[PDB]
Amino acid sequence: MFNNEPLEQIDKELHDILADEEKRQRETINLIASENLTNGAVRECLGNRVSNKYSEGYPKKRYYGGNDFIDKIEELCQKRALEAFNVSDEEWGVNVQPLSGSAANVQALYALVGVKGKIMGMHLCSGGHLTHGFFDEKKKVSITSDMFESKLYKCNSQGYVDLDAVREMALSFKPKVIICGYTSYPRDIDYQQFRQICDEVNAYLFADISHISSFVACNILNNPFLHADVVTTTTHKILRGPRSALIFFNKKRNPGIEQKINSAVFPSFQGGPHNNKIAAVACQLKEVHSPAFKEYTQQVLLNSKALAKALISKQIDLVTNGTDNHLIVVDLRKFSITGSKLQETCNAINVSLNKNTIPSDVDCVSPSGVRIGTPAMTTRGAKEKDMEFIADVLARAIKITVDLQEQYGKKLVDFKKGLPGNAQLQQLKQEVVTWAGALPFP
Amino acid sequence: MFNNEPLEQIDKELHDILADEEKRQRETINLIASENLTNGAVRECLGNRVSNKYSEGYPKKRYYGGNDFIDKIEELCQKRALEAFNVSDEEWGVNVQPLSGSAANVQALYALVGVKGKIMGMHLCSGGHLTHGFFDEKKKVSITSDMFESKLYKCNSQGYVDLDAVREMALSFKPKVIICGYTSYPRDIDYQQFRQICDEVNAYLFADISHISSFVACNILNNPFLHADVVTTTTHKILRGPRSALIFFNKKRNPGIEQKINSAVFPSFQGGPHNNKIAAVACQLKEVHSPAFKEYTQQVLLNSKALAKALISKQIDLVTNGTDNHLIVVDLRKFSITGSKLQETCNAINVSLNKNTIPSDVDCVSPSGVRIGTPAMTTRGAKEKDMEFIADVLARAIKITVDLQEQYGKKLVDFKKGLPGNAQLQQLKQEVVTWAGALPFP
Ligand SMILES: Nc1nc(=O)c2c([nH]1)NC[C@@H](CNc1ccc(C(=O)N[C@@H](CCC(=O)O)C(=O)O)cc1)N2C=O
Ligand SMILES: Nc1nc(=O)c2c([nH]1)NC[C@@H](CNc1ccc(C(=O)N[C@@H](CCC(=O)O)C(=O)O)cc1)N2C=O
Ligand SMILES: Cc1ncc(COP(=O)(O)O)c(/C=N/[C@H](CO)C(=O)O)c1O
Ligand SMILES: Cc1ncc(COP(=O)(O)O)c(/C=N/[C@H](CO)C(=O)O)c1O
Repeated sequence: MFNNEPLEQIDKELHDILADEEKRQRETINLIASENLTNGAVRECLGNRVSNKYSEGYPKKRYYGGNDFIDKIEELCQKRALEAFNVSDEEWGVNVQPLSGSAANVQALYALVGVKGKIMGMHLCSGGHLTHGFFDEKKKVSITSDMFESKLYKCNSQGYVDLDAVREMALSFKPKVIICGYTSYPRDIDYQQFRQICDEVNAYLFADISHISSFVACNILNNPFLHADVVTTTTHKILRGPRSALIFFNKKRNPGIEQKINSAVFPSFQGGPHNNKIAAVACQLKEVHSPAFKEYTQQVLLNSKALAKALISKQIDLVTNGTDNHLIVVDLRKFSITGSKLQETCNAINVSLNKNTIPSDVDCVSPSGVRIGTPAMTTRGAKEKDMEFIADVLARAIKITVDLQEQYGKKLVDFKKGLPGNAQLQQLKQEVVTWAGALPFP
Repeated sequence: MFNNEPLEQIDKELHDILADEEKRQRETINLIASENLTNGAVRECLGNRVSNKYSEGYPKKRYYGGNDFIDKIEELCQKRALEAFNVSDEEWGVNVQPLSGSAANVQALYALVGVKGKIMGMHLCSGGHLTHGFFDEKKKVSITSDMFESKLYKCNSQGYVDLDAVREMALSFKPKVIICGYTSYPRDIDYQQFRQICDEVNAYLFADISHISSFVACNILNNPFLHADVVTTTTHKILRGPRSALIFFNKKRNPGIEQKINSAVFPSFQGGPHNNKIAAVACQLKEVHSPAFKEYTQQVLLNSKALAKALISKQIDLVTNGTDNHLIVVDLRKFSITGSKLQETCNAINVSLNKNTIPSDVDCVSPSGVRIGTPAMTTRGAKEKDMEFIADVLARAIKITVDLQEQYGKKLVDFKKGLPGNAQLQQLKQEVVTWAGALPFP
């Protein structure tokens, strides 16, 4: 007693918008540092009937029965997760149920500290995520600043983590968790030196490696698994999985943390897991361990270095003046434009990037930089030589943005008015569309 | 550089388990009250490339650009959501971003009362959900009892919500939200008298209709939109959608709640929305508005009724002595067996049901009932006449459970030893598999 017509027939209205979305993705130079492209195998898992199943609880400890094939999927995924990040299932455990990166962080923080518990994180403006305790003067913006008491450290004016201020604050504030690992941070992290500040005050070390997850798995960047109590990561960014999250916990360093994490996830926060997500993760985590994926990650860095170098060669400033990972933050001050404007200009051009704060910005509205990353374009097959073109396209957009601001003014409202019917943008979009539209596309 | 070979070659290990799970699903009589079976179109949406897109924020108000087609998809989804539940653009808003029912409830409750705020919900053992404020002696089990301050009202010894208890508590405890709408409750709800109680103490009325959502939409049961400030529903149970949830809010009654709810979801709690989920909901919400789906919902009630009557005809007792909805709770006392044991017995025969507490039960562990529900079997095409067979299978299972208890004792670990290689269970399983395996299967 069901309609089994294909999506096209059953709901043409929506099949259209989706088909449109697919073409936009196909014809864009996507520089969103947190985006990637899932392969057909992952998306078979996300669309699998395994999501009909309620599986509240953990494997071999389910509330309901008929969960034996589910138990095996969840177990394969915890296993593939632990080898992916090159840790022994005797020292580390992992929860594979958190529905997103933000849920994992909240859950793990609650587990470690509880309501009213004290936490430290990097400010959003300096590159921290919302779930790292973010708030401003007039609002507890993230639950992590409301159900917890949070304090936010900054980067120094060169755009680096000011470790000494981290300490000036950690001794003053005496938190139970210090978070590092970031949303928009162009450099590798000194986890060892985070591990020493933690000890000095008896706090847990929380590492959120969602942006750099692949670099950790492939031993290209510092391993936080050597110093951290808890490591979280989304599965959908540089990792190239579905939209989901992982919590890892060091049991050798804190036994009985396993129960704390497992129970904070369920039944404290979530109900039944999304089993199609877990299936999709298992699928990608296999791929993560394969040497063809270390190859991919290596290309992400090569492309990122090549892009940074090419951008500097055309006299564009980058925060910290380069990158160790997959992302660059462009400092636009010398051109007297905002990141807000360049985001709009690149939109008109089928280039996805987003505005970013820079250390000298005293506000998230109208910031003076943009964030770019290479994971998505690398997936599409772009090699180091193609970064020249992307750099070319960005500088060209920067100049047009300068031009249009001179013609229409510095007001965001006014500025945007210049964008439609601009001959140069239309010529540039077509270059973009023609190069993008023909790149390998999963 | 990506691997685009089918799931079958890329990861053959996982495809095997998944194909296994599919067969279990097809060869099972699924009486789990909260389960359903999605059609192929819903699952095309879940596996669509639209989940590559980061969309933090709301429609017309995104942080990133390139979000025009995602904006369209979300707006479509809100619209169908307001349509399906027969509410107006101007009286009701909806947020379609929550990832699951448990997230929607936590998010909505926080929006209404904030940290340390007061809530009243139905105790889990009486049929309320974890996120309705659940705790016990030893632990604040759900975040909804630790983030907030909660009190739990019970059903009477007859299995009905004790409105007198509800009013008496609401007056002594002075809460700001009273939740109704339940996880395991076989009767319709008197929202009118909940609305009345909420007024006497200046409290919000919160209705979680996840189990009955289709009855509310189709005008089969009492309409909570007439009285409630907030209605939540999961999209994946009787509604037959993907795993996700909806928060409805009555603006016309609480101006300024649209903002309080919308910002609770993002950026208080969630990050980027899962766009494949939103698309799938859209796809299913269209279907919900069709009168063919009203037909399906009606079959769900008819079957439920017929199953209740058939069970009674074989001298099986039901809590409240019947059902108004899609679900029955069996009271097993007259047979001196637990629901825990019957669950085990039914697992052996490819019948999914779950143990349930009855009013006389003094704890979640080793309860005296089982909950059965009809939406999944209805999806597969079973009619009123087939309920006789289901009822006969359960009666036969109840009897075998009595025998095995007599042969092996009352300890659950002992009991299970009876199950494998029992001539009767193997005969019964084969009857189940023969009849189930051949029913329509989306
Ligand atoms: N480094 C970084 N961290 C993040 O968490 C993050 C990024 N970047 N990039 C996009 C951004 C979007 N998130 C947000 C969310 C809220 C505010 C904020 O300042 N909150 C105000 C809104 C300002 C206003 O409109 O008045 C608020 O009161 O909610 C800023 C960015 N985001 C990923 O999520
Ligand atoms: N009415 C109802 N509400 C629900 O939320 C619900 C059902 N039924 N049926 C299945 C059940 C599974 N949920 C749970 C979760 C936790 C406990 C519980 O008592 N938690 C203790 C365990 C202590 C013990 O076992 O002695 C804990 O400390 O975690 C019970 C049922 N579930 C859907 O979620
Ligand atoms: C370190 C970290 N933790 C958690 C999340 C949030 O994970 P969810 O989106 O909830 O799965 C992110 C993502 N951040 C922004 C997207 O807002 C991005 O990079 O663009 C993150 O960078
Ligand atoms: C009234 C209500 N609200 C929320 C949820 C939680 O929905 P999530 O699992 O978080 O999408 C449920 C579901 N409950 C159990 C399974 O958890 C079930 O019935 O079997 C529910 O009945």
